[PDB]
Amino acid sequence: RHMTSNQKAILAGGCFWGLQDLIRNQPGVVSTRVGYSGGNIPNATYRNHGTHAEAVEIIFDPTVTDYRTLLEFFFQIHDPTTKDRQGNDRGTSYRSAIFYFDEQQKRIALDTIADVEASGLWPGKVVTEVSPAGDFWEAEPEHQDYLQRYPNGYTCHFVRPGWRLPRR
Repeated sequence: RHMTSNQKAILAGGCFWGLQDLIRNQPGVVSTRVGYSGGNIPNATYRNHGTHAEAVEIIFDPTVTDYRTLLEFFFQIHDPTTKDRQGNDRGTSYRSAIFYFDEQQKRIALDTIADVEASGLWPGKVVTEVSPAGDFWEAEPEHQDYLQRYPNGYTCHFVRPGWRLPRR
């Protein structure tokens, strides 16, 4: 409806509790929710989500932050070099993915991955999936805002200050 309408991203990078808890406090992030996306079956749940990834849908204000900045933070908080695993969480549920809503997001995602790789600062090849966004199945209430409600809960996400691009 206008040039600076809020924009949306869906990112997957492991256990969704940790990904949400870090992203939610980023500048320009208006709202977040966790869920299941990128897979096959409809009406996905924690117990039954097939090939879906645990993911975070992010609504953001493009005059306060931008898609590139959010992706740079994403690559700073999860290890994007492990296939179908994040830390000790193993399986396709935990894979690294960027689900793009438009061609610009696709291009920015690929450009960001190229810069990450060229930096040599990350531990290996980036294995992040870049795929068009589809259905996003909102997770159950108990998984929403989990580390806000239970701050000593499990997480293996954290900021790596050295996983940073000085320039693009």
